[PDB]
Amino acid sequence: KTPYELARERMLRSG
Amino acid sequence: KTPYELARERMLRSGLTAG
Amino acid sequence: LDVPSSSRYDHRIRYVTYNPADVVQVDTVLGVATHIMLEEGEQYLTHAFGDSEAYAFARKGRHIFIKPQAELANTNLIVVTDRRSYKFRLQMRNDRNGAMYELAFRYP
Amino acid sequence: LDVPSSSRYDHRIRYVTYNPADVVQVDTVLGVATHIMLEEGEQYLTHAFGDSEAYAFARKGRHIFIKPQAELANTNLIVVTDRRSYKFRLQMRNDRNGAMYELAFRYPDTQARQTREANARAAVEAAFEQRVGAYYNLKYMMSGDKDIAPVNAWDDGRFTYFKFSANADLPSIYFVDAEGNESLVPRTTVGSSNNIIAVHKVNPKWMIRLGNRALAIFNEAYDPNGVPNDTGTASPAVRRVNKGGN
Amino acid sequence: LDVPSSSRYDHRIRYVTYNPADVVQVDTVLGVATHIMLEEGEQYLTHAFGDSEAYAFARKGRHIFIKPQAELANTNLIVVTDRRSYKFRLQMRNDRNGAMYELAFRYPDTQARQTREANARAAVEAAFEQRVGAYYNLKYMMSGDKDIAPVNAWDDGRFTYFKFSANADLPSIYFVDAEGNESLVPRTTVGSSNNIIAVHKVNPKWMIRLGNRALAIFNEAYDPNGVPNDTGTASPAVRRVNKGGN
Repeated sequence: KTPYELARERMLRSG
Repeated sequence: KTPYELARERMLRSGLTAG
Repeated sequence: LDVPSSSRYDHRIRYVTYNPADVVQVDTVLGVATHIMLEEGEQYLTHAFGDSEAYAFARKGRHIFIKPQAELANTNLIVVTDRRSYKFRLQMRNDRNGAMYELAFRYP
Repeated sequence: LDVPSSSRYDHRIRYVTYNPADVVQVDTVLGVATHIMLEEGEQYLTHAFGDSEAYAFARKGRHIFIKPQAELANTNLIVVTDRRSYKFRLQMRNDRNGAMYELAFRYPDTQARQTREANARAAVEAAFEQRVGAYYNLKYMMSGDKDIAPVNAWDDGRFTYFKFSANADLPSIYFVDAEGNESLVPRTTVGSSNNIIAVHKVNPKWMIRLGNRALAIFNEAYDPNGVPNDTGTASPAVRRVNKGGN
Repeated sequence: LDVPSSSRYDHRIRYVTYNPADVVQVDTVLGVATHIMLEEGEQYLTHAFGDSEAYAFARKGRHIFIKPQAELANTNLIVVTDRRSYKFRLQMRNDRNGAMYELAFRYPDTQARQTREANARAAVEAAFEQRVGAYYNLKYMMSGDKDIAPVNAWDDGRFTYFKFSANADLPSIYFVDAEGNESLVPRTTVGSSNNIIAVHKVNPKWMIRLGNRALAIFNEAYDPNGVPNDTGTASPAVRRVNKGGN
């Protein structure tokens, strides 16, 4: 899970 | 499950208003 | 399909004239919120996404914010108020460039 | 099968006229919500699908939103109002192209009713301001306290007009009957500067009072007959009709 | 994209004019908070992030604080208020140099709005004080207690003006009718030093009273006709128009 992938996950999850 | 298939499942599942 | 036209100081702010017979194409990138700005004295009645899960919706008075919450989030947003009904063709742009921070309406 | 007509700007918004004896065909795709537009003031009673779970139904007053929710959603949606029954043939398009964002209904009879009343209003206003076919009586005398006098008194056979100057207080005007008794009479104030008191009667004699000063106005050409009011308004070019029916 | 300009003392305090057609670039380094304030008396309404979880938000009143909470926090912020809507572009800076401790705005749009209303007020006041085409009556006489007398009396056809000196008390002025009875007439006090009482009527006789002293003032050039008030205001160059319609 590369940090950019985690950044995309955070972008999709947050409100 | 390719992303397009999951997208279609999401489209079918969705309601009109969230909440 | 009225694509909104940007301001001359930045492209992140677009403007569009209202038309009850035409949709507004909305270009959304990942990780931005779109401030859709309604007319004064207008009371919100009901909105209906193409997918409630593909976008996040927030409304305070006549302010509207939408934000993609899932991949391939290509839907349509129809918000209906007392005076008129708005139409947006939400289309997610994968390159994360050329967003639209604010959509501002014009009325003939 | 009444195929809706796409708008000249975009093909997504389509307009078709209501017909009781036909069903409207809709071409819906996945993931788009169709805005069904109802007439103002209707009453949603119920609705009915041939397959409930195929589509998602949300309503708020006169605003119906429908989206597909299941594969191969080929069914119908019947919505009944207080005044008519709406019939849809929900056919699910397969390519996700050419959706129907809105389906606006055109109603012929309501178009005709709403357009005629504006013409009637404009014609009625023009006919009040027309003001022709009137004879003016100017044979008016006065005697009493001249400091409360009008500068002009006349009548058109329906109302009597007393014109007062700019610097004059507007007095109170009373109806004098055959025995000399005074009684109230309705008045309206007209003119560009509210300088005319129009009373709603023609009489042989009038009494003008302001404070402790009294003035008598005499109609020296009193026509007992006058012009009959067959129209129900102040002018012969406008007619008062019984809307209430009942 | 508005890049703010740093103060000449330290690079951590930056300034930019507000512009409702351009976003402000904010560069946030990890581990510091960028203090943001709004113009005095501005009602904070709502805010929206690109990533609610990447940044923090602390606000009390008009003071707004943010801070990065996650790696790679590259989003925006739209703070909407009652008069405007600040659009930011937050770009987390990797090398932790050139931080911002405070963002400050200088607001020219509020001044541009405040100045227009002054222009409109000045226009209407100019229309009112453009008095032109006026005729003045000076044929006034007096008898009685000359110790309460005006130094000047005149009328312009619509109002009557009594001018009193600086050392004189302003008395009460009454309307005298043809029988000799007094009655209240409204007045406004005008002039640079409030030395003129302007009554809102033209009359042949007036009564002035202060204590147990009475002065009678006679209009020797009384014009019953006057100038009619077609416009609804005190000048013929300003019109009172119906706003409520209805």
